Amino acid sequence: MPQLNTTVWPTMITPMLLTLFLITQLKMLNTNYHLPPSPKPMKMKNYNKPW
Amino acid sequence: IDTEKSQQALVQKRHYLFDVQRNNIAMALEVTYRERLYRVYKEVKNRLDYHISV
Repeated sequence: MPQLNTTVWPTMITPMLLTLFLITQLKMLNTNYHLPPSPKPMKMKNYNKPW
Repeated sequence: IDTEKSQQALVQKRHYLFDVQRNNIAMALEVTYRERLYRVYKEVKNRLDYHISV
């Protein structure tokens, strides 16, 4: 069983630790979801009529 | 924008308040004045008719 060959373990561990925790996490961080456009048709600070 | 534009014309109209007050002033003045004129006219007419009546 090749899986049991403990000679070549680090050459599997290292690049996985690199691509799962650094590269892929970054390629995610670049993917952002902006909040939806919410044109507010009610916003008017008009003081009381002067009076 | 237009709501502020509306508020512009409205305050622009504010001057009505004062002249109406003015209107009542000049009115009530002539009233009391003319009332006085007819008070004096009536009272002298009363004595005049009283004597010519008796």
